[PDB]
Amino acid sequence: SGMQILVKTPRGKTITLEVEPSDTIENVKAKIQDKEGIPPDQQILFFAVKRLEDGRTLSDYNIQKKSSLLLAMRVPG
Amino acid sequence: DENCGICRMAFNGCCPDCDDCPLVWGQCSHCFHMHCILKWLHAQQVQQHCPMCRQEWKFKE
Ligand SMILES: [Zn+2]
Ligand SMILES: [Zn+2]
Ligand SMILES: [Zn+2]
Repeated sequence: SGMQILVKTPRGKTITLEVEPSDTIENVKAKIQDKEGIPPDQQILFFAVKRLEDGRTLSDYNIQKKSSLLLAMRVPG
Repeated sequence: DENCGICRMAFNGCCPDCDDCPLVWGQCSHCFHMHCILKWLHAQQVQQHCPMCRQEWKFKE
């Protein structure tokens, strides 16, 4: 069932995303691209001190309602 | 030198909060404990930048 998470973005603003626990990290980056315009391959996501891996789900990290993620940019290439 | 610019502790050891304490690099070629720079980035209310050189932050790798 759906939930909101919070994402702190590189420009300094916190945005929200509508997600599902079964959503993949790739799915989440796609949503972030829609909102922030950052290409998924230039996105790095962290939950606490965990870097989130493509192929994994939000539930795999026990990311929950109103959990907060940090979004940073990766150098292209 | 051989110390994390944020916590001023050696790269080959843990950050003050630490255990796996990996190192990361900015495009500006400054190195930090991952935990240190994450703590800094999280606190920033403006565009993410290096604590040392104030260049725009991007993780190299
Ligand atoms: Zn450090
Ligand atoms: Zn550490
Ligand atoms: Zn720097």
